Amino acid sequence: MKLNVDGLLVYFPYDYIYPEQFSYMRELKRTLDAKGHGVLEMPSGTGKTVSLLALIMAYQRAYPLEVTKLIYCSRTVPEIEKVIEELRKLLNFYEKQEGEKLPFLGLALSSRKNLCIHPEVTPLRFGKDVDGKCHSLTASYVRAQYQHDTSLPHCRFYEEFDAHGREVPLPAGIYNLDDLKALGRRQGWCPYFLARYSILHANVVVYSYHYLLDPKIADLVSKELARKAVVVFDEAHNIDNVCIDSMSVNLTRRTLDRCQGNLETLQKTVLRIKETDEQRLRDEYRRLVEGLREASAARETDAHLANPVLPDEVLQEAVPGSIRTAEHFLGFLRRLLEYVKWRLRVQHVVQESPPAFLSGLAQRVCIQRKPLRFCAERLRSLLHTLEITDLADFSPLTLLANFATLVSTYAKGFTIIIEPFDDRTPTIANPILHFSCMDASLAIKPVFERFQSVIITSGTLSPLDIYPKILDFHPVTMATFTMTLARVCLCPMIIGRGNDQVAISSKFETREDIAVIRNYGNLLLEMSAVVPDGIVAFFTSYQYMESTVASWYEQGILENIQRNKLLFIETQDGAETSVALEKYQEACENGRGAILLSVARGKVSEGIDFVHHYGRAVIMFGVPYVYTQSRILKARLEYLRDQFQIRENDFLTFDAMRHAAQCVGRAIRGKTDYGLMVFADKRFARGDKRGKLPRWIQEHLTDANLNLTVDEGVQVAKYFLRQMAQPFHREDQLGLSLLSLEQLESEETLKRIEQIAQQL
Amino acid sequence: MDDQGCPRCKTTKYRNPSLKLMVNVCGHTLCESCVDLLFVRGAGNCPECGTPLRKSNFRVQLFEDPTVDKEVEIRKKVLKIYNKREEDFPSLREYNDFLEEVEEIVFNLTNNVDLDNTKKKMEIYQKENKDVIQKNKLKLTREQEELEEALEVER
Amino acid sequence: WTRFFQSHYFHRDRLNTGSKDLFAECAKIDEKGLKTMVSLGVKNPLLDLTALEDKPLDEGYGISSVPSASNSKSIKENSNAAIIKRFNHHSAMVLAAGLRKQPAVKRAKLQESIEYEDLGKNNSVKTIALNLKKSDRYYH
Ligand code: SF4
Ligand SMILES: [Zn+2]
Ligand SMILES: [Zn+2]
Repeated sequence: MKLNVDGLLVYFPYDYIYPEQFSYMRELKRTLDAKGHGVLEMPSGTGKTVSLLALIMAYQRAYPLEVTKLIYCSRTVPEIEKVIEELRKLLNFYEKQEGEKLPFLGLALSSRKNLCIHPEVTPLRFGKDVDGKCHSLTASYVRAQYQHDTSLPHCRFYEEFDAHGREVPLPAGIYNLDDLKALGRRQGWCPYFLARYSILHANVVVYSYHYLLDPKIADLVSKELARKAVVVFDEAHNIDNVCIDSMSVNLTRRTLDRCQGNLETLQKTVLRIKETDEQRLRDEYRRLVEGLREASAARETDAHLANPVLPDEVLQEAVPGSIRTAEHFLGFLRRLLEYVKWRLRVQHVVQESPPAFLSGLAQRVCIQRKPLRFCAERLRSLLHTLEITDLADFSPLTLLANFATLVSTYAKGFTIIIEPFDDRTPTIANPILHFSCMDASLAIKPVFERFQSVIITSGTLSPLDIYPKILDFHPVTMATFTMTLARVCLCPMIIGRGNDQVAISSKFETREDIAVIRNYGNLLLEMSAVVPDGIVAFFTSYQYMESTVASWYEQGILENIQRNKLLFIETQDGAETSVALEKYQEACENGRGAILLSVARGKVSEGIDFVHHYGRAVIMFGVPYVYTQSRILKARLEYLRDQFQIRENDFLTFDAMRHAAQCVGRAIRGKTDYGLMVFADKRFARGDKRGKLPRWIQEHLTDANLNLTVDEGVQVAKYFLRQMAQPFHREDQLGLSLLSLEQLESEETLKRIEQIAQQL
Repeated sequence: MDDQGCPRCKTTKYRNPSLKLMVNVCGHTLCESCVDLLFVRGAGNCPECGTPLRKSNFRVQLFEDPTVDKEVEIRKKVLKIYNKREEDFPSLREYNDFLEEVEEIVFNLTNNVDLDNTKKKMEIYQKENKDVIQKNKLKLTREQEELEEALEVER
Repeated sequence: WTRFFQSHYFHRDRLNTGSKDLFAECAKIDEKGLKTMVSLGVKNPLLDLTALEDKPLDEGYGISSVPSASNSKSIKENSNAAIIKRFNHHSAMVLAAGLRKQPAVKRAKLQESIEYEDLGKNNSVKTIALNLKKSDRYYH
């Protein structure tokens, strides 16, 4: 289907266009013509990807001069799969329309977990195992050894890729992980290493945010490619949370106890290994004294160690002070460790600034910032130099060195917090430290600097006005798009009023208030009989969820709920999560019905999409406020008051609202999809909170459905279900909300879609 | 909390966490109860190591590792006379060489014969007395004050 | 029948306080042939939120601090965990009695979520057109 957008012909691969796409593709084209970053809050229920991918290919096709490569990224691998398969349909039409007359290379990327073929590493269950063992099978020393004695342990797939994969550009085509795996199986090459090398040649690539947000995790695109490359992000509100998460570090006394044993093992190993070899030890000092020591970097580009989380500017090419000598370096690490253990001995929660902590170090252990900045550099060099195999076991020592490097490098804007116990152990001493970085923008700063245009595309974030402040960012466009439908798919409502007139809420600082729990149980019980297939319940906190369920079970409410639908309760165990979701998804499809309950913050709201019959109703119990860990939150809130002048109450509202919008945002992914959504908290009735929800969702959140009684919601639900359970087929969708090629050739499509876009 | 106990008397660790370890040149852990015992008799030597000590020769140092305890005191003592900055060197490389030499001095002072160390101490001390010993101490002290001033201002 | 209200079957406690044996008492060993030594049947296509994040490669690599510590364990939580474990194990095990599991589960969940019935994939009938021959026969 030839779609022309403001003079740009787009080869759409399907029979119809969702009218929202053209306003979004216009704004996307406009931001690309302006060659700048932009915010586009496009509802998750639309095929925003297909249109986005199509316009990118059209823009790349039409302007290879302006755009060199597209680097898409989505938080989860299943989204990468759907994107790759949705791109396949796009390329299929482009290839059919062109007869494969133009080259195109689409490439999936992920960790070795999903890109290892070697039978000794592929079955390993965790990244430590995979990376440790793979490095043990391919590393500068492993390779050098194997290259002079092929009997030594090695990963054959690397050697094959090294021998044959190198300098062999892949033929144009979309290569999914399964495709690259098969090609790796076929050619016997590491698909992980094959991908990395081939990214230079690829036209489109999809990454996990970490490859771009995390500085220690792989960074494979230089400024040269970024300068003319387009960056596209799912509008995962977590993006700011991940920036700090990719840059923050927590040190616990348990970790130090592991680090101590690890350091002892290494130091004793240094003895016997020094008797094993010493010339290489001296050679390190030589290359270190001679400067960058940087002549092994290409084979250290073939190294399973994370980078230094010191970003570009943070990194330095100076000599690592007087920590060159491993024996003295071991002492330096020991001095920091003991100082930390002593610094962690503090009986109570204390917060420090990076310069204050550095001042304490200089005050007692006299450790200096500059040598401490090269700590990780010294360690990564040492790690290879000592030829140590047990990288997984060496991880706690790596963390400490990186943390020290980070603390010594990001001396401004960040802060440290010391706590003698964890939030999980307020009663018992669990001394911990959190390197709480606060300016998430500093992670995206290099991206905005390296890349030509970073565009965020899903409809989950709101208000858009707060993200340029929070991310200290300035987009070219700040737009939103209205869900355009002939038959609405969504009925957001605030059932904040109990039948007993109790104000259903969690306003009481999450205090034990049975009356709201009781009302929550009544609502859920009756709603379980009203909603078909599956239900998805999100609690504000895991504690409150557990406290609530215990009450409903004690009050017997939970048994009446079981009679209605099979309950599946989430827990931190991946076994529980996987089994619950396994049984829930199929229970929603077998004769019975299931009801998933989880927490609005947990990964369950992140990794699982409630498409169609799965989670036909999403219920948000209470406003999702995290009043636990208030100290760290206060610090970040305070810093936002300082450099950004953002009110804590304003931010708190936003932060909870975006989580509610996540659960709701994942409740629908298509037009033949719909979701009931109850916001069981009076709070949501405030014009401010309602006003900060996504504008395309607010459209359906009509005042008449605010602070509804439980009975009203049940009746409205029965009505809403009755009104949409009715047959409405593909042919009925051509009236409105779906435009065929005939409608695209009709200029009406150009004028009608203009009003679908929104701005903030 | 983390220390299992002193070889001389460990009851203090189980009794209360407020007490602090006493460091000695002996590089041997001792505690407050031992302090009283040495004051009444045998103040001149370590209770088991037998190494001579000037009366108590006890100082408060809360590190668990006596080697870090000794090295930190060695650090200050060594640094106090090896205040040379990169300014005194043509490059960071030569500076780091000197700094590594100081690490050798530290290790030698920690585990080797002090003859060369003592001679090297005295020679640099006497030669650089004005600039490295005194002038650098002043500049360094000024920076400590200036840092404290920045911290005070932020507070 | 009076003793039946004891523990697991009526109050859902943790350890084998059941009035009629309990192999689900070791609920971690009862779950070993479901999500430990064995696994679910969709564990790649879905239910894989245990290994999606940057926490999968390394634990302390995250800012993780919420999970159950080795410090400060509680029996109040054990009662909550028992209710959860009992209800989850009951639901999962009971469901398995009616649900053996299938090799198509993963591919089904992939196609069900990748294909869109709006943009494509129609649904059409396949009856047969009834063209009568010598309709005069019915007329007469
Ligand atoms: S070299 Fe390639 S195939 Fe071998 S373990 Fe590493 S990623 Fe897997
Ligand atoms: Zn003692
Ligand atoms: Zn002694």
